[PDB]
Amino acid sequence: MRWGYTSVQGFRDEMEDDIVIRSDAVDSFSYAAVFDGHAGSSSVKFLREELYKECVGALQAGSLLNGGDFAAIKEALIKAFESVDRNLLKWLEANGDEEDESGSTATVMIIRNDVSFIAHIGDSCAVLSRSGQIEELTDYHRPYGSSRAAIQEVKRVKEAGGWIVNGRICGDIAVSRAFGDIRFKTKKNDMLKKGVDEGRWSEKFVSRIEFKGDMVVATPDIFQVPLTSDVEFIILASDGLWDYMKSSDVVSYVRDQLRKHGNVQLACESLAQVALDRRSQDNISIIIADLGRT
Amino acid sequence: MRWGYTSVQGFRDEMEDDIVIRSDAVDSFSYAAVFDGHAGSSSVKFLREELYKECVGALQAGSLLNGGDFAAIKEALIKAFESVDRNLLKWLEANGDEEDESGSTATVMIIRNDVSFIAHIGDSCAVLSRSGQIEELTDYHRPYGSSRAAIQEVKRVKEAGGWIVNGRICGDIAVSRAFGDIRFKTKKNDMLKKGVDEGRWSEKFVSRIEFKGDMVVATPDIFQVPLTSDVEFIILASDGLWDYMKSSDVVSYVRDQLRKHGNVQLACESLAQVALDRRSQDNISIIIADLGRT
Ligand SMILES: [Mn+2]
Ligand SMILES: [Mn+2]
Ligand SMILES: [Mn+2]
Ligand SMILES: [Mn+2]
Repeated sequence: MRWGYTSVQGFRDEMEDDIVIRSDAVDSFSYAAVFDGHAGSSSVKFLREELYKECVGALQAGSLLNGGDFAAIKEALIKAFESVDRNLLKWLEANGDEEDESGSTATVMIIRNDVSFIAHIGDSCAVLSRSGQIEELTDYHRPYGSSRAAIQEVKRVKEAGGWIVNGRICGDIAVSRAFGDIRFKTKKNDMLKKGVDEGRWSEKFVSRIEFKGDMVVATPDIFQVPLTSDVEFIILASDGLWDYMKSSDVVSYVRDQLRKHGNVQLACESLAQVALDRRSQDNISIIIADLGRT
Repeated sequence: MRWGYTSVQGFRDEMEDDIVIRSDAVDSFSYAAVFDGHAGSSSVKFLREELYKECVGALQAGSLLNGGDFAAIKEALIKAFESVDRNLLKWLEANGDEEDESGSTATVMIIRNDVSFIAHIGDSCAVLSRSGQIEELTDYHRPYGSSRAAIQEVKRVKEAGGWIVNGRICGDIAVSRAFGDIRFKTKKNDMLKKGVDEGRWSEKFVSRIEFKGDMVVATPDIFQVPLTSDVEFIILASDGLWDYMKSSDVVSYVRDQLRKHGNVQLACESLAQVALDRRSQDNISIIIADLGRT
């Protein structure tokens, strides 16, 4: 397979997306990741190296990619995400500037040759084309909406003692899973107190709050995707694409580009420009795995 | 570019070679290494991630992040090797210890876009083909031979107070640069005492020895090679290949393989078989970078 990738600032005043594509030829695997940072870049910077190291370390301990055990691979990937977040929060606490209020979502794909695994938190999305037809692979982690996934996130956020207004946890964050975001995790009580001093809430209001767990978590959903001959390409992208283009349209567009010139990098660059043409207001990051089939 | 690799035990009763190939598509960077361990695998095991981590770190530190002059890259690679060795020596002592007399040679290729760097200690070898002709990229670090490099190694080993018998420092080690080998570095006076206790040499003989520096060092030679279109492929391999096949024959063989079927992995596998056919008695490891020219 071949990679196409692009990651551009677009119309935003800062670039907080990043992409990683790394391969181990000896162990026949690749790692691709889209990170969509928010409220600064410190979390993305941390992830850009730390997350690969931890995921690969976890998969190599016991040769998990080789022995075909999904449950074991899922366990390892979740543990890796959670470990990285714990270390990120420590880093944020020790290098804090507070607010360093940064965080990042993450959509990761590991491929080893016939199978791929997706590990996902947040609001980027991964999809594939199977015999011309789109299949969406990930679910958004949003504290609103009508999907089963949405209902479950709202349930979790509320059980943690959080509240939601206008689709935002504590009227603040509109994604319910992410790396970083320490004020919704280990520093949530300080958050409340800061809110009182700032005039967001009343002392009376915050005195009534009881937290039982983190409102935002870094625990990923893991998906197994066998790379059967009918799987033509896979796209990982940030919401700078998906918020501005229907996913079926994205897949059809990439299909057409590849038919036109067979060049996945060119296809990827063209797609990003189409997002901008459709007035995308966000950073845009896109990774396409062209599997050289159809 | 495409990678071919093979790493086989051959007729040895243990496998002490290893290979690493890691690529980063977004930064157009890759790292490839051949390690030939001796007297155990502990040094190779350490180097497998530790040398990579240190080299990648170094080449992204400070200004190097934007390229850098050759002198600065050379200094960074040398310091990285030397740092890794210091940490390896500490390690060998703190873990599992004695007699851990392990060590390892290392030949590393880093590709940063259109330029390659070779960083080398020991007696693996790297070569390239330019328009069908061989160019050797590395010198053997052996305390024997007639080459200029050989003369230099012998001179350094003697200045440090070492002596050489039958191609071997203190009748023991047959390479003059390597990772690990603590008994030729920080524990050399203890080596002498040990030799006395074990009957290897007299107390009188050792009393006259005065060490001024390490006999074996981890300081690499660094070479820069522009990756122009006439550079067809680059081969890194352990001496299990080179001791049994002329280097010009290796290059011709690989050229003929690629011309015939265009498959670098098959070329690599076939080459290793030729080494076995030529009565190689050692572990054999080979990495071929096929740069994809006509
Ligand atoms: Mn963002
Ligand atoms: Mn975004
Ligand atoms: Mn060996
Ligand atoms: Mn050898």
